[PDB]
Amino acid sequence: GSMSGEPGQTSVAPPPEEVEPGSGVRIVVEYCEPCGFEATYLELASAVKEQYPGIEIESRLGGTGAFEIEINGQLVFSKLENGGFPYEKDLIEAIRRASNGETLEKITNSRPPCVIL
Repeated sequence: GSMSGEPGQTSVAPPPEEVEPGSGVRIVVEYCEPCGFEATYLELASAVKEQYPGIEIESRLGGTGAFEIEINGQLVFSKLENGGFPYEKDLIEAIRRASNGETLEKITNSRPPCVIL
Protein backbone atom coordinates (compact mmCIF):
# COMPACT_ATOMS: atom_id res chain seq x y z
CA GLY A 1 0.00 0.00 0.00
CA SER A 2 0.88 3.69 0.09
CA MET A 3 2.22 5.60 3.10
CA SER A 4 -0.09 8.51 2.29
CA GLY A 5 -3.75 8.65 3.28
CA GLU A 6 -5.81 11.38 4.94
CA PRO A 7 -3.18 14.15 5.14
CA GLY A 8 -3.28 17.21 7.38
CA GLN A 9 -6.57 19.06 7.04
CA THR A 10 -6.47 21.31 10.10
CA SER A 11 -4.58 24.61 10.08
CA VAL A 12 -2.21 26.32 12.51
CA ALA A 13 -3.19 28.86 15.16
CA PRO A 14 -1.94 31.02 18.06
CA PRO A 15 -1.55 29.83 21.68
CA PRO A 16 -5.02 29.58 23.26
CA GLU A 17 -5.91 30.04 26.93
CA GLU A 18 -3.91 28.24 29.61
CA VAL A 19 -5.97 25.25 30.75
CA GLU A 20 -5.12 21.61 31.44
CA PRO A 21 -8.49 19.82 31.19
CA GLY A 22 -6.65 16.66 30.19
CA SER A 23 -5.10 16.36 33.64
CA GLY A 24 -5.42 12.97 35.29
CA VAL A 25 -3.05 10.76 33.30
CA ARG A 26 0.63 9.81 33.27
CA ILE A 27 1.98 9.33 29.75
CA VAL A 28 5.15 7.26 29.32
CA VAL A 29 6.78 6.94 25.90
CA GLU A 30 8.86 3.76 26.12
CA TYR A 31 11.61 3.91 23.50
CA CYS A 32 15.25 2.91 23.05
CA GLU A 33 17.15 5.92 24.39
CA PRO A 34 20.60 4.72 23.24
CA CYS A 35 19.44 4.51 19.63
CA GLY A 36 18.24 7.90 18.43
CA PHE A 37 14.46 7.67 18.71
CA GLU A 38 14.36 10.84 20.83
CA ALA A 39 13.88 12.80 17.61
CA THR A 40 10.26 11.64 17.76
CA TYR A 41 9.78 11.91 21.52
CA LEU A 42 11.10 15.48 21.51
CA GLU A 43 9.01 16.52 18.50
CA LEU A 44 5.85 15.66 20.43
CA ALA A 45 7.13 16.54 23.90
CA SER A 46 7.07 20.18 22.81
CA ALA A 47 3.49 19.96 21.53
CA VAL A 48 2.13 17.82 24.37
CA LYS A 49 3.24 20.30 27.03
CA GLU A 50 1.50 23.18 25.25
CA GLN A 51 -1.70 21.12 25.12
CA TYR A 52 -1.92 19.36 28.48
CA PRO A 53 0.52 21.08 30.87
CA GLY A 54 -1.29 19.39 33.73
CA ILE A 55 -0.54 15.79 32.77
CA GLU A 56 2.85 14.14 33.25
CA ILE A 57 4.84 12.71 30.34
CA GLU A 58 8.20 11.16 31.20
CA SER A 59 10.76 9.16 29.20
CA ARG A 60 11.46 5.49 29.86
CA LEU A 61 13.67 2.73 28.43
CA GLY A 62 12.35 0.12 26.01
CA GLY A 63 15.06 -2.22 24.79
CA THR A 64 16.12 -1.81 21.17
CA GLY A 65 14.55 0.28 18.42
CA ALA A 66 11.25 0.02 20.29
CA PHE A 67 8.48 2.57 20.84
CA GLU A 68 5.94 1.07 23.24
CA ILE A 69 3.48 3.81 24.21
CA GLU A 70 2.06 3.77 27.74
CA ILE A 71 -0.74 6.27 28.36
CA ASN A 72 -0.87 4.96 31.93
CA GLY A 73 2.36 3.03 32.35
CA GLN A 74 0.76 0.16 30.44
CA LEU A 75 1.52 -0.63 26.80
CA VAL A 76 -1.72 0.09 24.93
CA PHE A 77 -0.33 0.60 21.43
CA SER A 78 3.01 -0.54 20.01
CA LYS A 79 4.76 1.19 17.10
CA LEU A 80 6.87 -1.85 16.22
CA GLU A 81 3.72 -3.62 15.04
CA ASN A 82 1.94 -1.11 12.80
CA GLY A 83 5.09 0.40 11.34
CA GLY A 84 4.91 3.94 12.67
CA PHE A 85 3.05 6.92 11.23
CA PRO A 86 1.46 8.22 14.46
CA TYR A 87 -1.34 10.77 14.76
CA GLU A 88 -1.46 14.06 16.66
CA LYS A 89 -5.00 13.04 17.60
CA ASP A 90 -3.95 9.53 18.62
CA LEU A 91 -1.38 10.84 21.10
CA ILE A 92 -3.83 13.38 22.53
CA GLU A 93 -6.91 11.16 22.64
CA ALA A 94 -4.99 8.81 24.94
CA ILE A 95 -5.63 10.77 28.13
CA ARG A 96 -9.13 11.64 26.91
CA ARG A 97 -10.03 7.94 26.91
CA ALA A 98 -7.93 7.02 29.95
CA SER A 99 -9.02 9.87 32.22
CA ASN A 100 -12.59 9.18 31.11
CA GLY A 101 -12.69 6.28 33.56
CA GLU A 102 -13.68 3.69 30.96
CA THR A 103 -11.90 0.58 29.70
CA LEU A 104 -9.47 1.10 26.82
CA GLU A 105 -8.27 -0.97 23.87
CA LYS A 106 -6.33 -3.99 25.11
CA ILE A 107 -4.28 -6.73 23.45
CA THR A 108 -4.60 -10.47 24.08
CA ASN A 109 -1.07 -11.06 22.77
CA SER A 110 -2.09 -14.31 21.08
CA ARG A 111 0.47 -13.72 18.32
CA PRO A 112 4.22 -13.02 18.06
CA PRO A 113 5.78 -9.57 17.51
CA CYS A 114 5.33 -8.50 13.88
CA VAL A 115 8.94 -8.40 12.69
CA ILE A 116 10.30 -6.59 9.64
CA LEU A 117 12.76 -7.90 7.05
